[PDB]
Amino acid sequence: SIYKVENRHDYGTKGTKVDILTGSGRVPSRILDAPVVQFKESTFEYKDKSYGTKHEESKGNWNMKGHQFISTPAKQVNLRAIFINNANTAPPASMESELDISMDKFASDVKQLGVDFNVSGKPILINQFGPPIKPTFETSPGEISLLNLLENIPSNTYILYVLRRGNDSAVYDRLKYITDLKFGALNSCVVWDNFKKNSIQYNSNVVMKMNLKLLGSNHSLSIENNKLLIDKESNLPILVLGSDVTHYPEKDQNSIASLVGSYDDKFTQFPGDYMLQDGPGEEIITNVGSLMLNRLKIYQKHNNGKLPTKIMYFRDGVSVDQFSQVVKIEVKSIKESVRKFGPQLNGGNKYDPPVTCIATVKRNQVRFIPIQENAKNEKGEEVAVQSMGNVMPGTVVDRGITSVAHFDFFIQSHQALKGTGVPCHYWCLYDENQSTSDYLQEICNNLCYIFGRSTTSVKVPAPVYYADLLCTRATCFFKAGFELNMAQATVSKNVLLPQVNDNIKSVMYYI
RNA sequence: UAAAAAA
Repeated sequence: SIYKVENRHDYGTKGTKVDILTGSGRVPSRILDAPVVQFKESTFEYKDKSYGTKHEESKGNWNMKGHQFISTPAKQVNLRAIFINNANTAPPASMESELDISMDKFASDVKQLGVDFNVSGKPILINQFGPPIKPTFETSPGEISLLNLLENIPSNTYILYVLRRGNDSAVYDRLKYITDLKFGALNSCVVWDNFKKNSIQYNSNVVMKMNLKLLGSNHSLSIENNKLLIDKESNLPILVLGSDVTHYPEKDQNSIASLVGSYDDKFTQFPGDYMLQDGPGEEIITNVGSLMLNRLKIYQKHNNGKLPTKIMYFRDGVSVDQFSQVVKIEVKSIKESVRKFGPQLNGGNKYDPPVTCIATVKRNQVRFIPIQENAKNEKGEEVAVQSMGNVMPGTVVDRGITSVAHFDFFIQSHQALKGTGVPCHYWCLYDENQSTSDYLQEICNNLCYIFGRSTTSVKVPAPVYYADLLCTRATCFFKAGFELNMAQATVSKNVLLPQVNDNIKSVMYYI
């Protein structure tokens, strides 16, 4: 009666009813409505129409043309290009002016979205940048030059690394290791053969990430939709968390866990922390609660000294047979850690916020095949229930192929732009918040529409995607230092996986 | 490492 895996409360009821085909036969589905997507001065709400004019392909699939980001830097930001020549030849003689041209087109392209960059600083060429060579290691000459550049970097400066060659993880890992972890300097990478095309769409996507790193907001959900994630009794936004674990960043190495968290009622920013797990292939985040301290601190700064009164914990990267341990270990770790941290932050008062835990499995064998083009929606209209040859986003299935006793459901929240879409499999593993299937399914689906670097609803709620990306970035850090850490060996966690510079601990540097 | 999607 404490820390047991939740049993099913109910089934969902909302949305357009239509049967779909799966590998285990025909099954009833419901299609949930999209939330209202919010831009600076306009919204996008998908509204049902009949199949036949491709209206349906716009659900969960918009673009920024004619729109502006909700929140951008109030002051012009300096944008410094650093060309990382990760080849053994000099770049072509045309590159210098081609890069100037691309930087100028970039700045004017993204001004239209509300981001004002100054790109007058001449681009800087760095040769011979790479991992330390050849135990003893000599720092690459490029890293020496870049290290000197970073210590001298003017303030209010965003770095654009322009990579001569893509698909170079050793160079990319080290760039992030130096720039994120050592210096905490804001930066994005761009593959030159892409950037040089001067595409407004490419530039618009690139700056989505920059704007987030600059603490901006691109799109969000409407105020009406965000009420779903606000505790009515306290009028305080729910603290939404995402965690992931990744395994074997190098062979036989300890796993890496991450925990990201929201901090206001817009859910546009998810800073996070990572840590090295205790052993290899370790799926349970034993000390996840230790990562809660910064989630609470950041939340508190944005809510006038208040701690959250509800916590929503999305857990990714987990096997079905580990669910019991997720609750008995990780949920317990969250409640016990905040029991300790809360009083340190709220002036010494008891702190025991109710937790809901939801586990996601996004790679599974289930596929949903549409049977009809139209079905009757809740207004009585005949309306598209498939898009791009796939079931409508977000088709929910919580009957037939799901557990009766356990609290699970599928949602296919995204457009299948290619291939056959894969639905996300969700489990509510723990819930102290009296959550119904309709409430949880709406939240899960809604949270797919605020992944801040895409103009689409993604296949898994944004906290999960964010946590996955932070684990991947933490793996970059582990890998960039691993060769040296092996040569001079066990090695402590903080040496294998040092914590990122305090400058960016509250920044979505991983996006 | 533009981005979602798919593998």
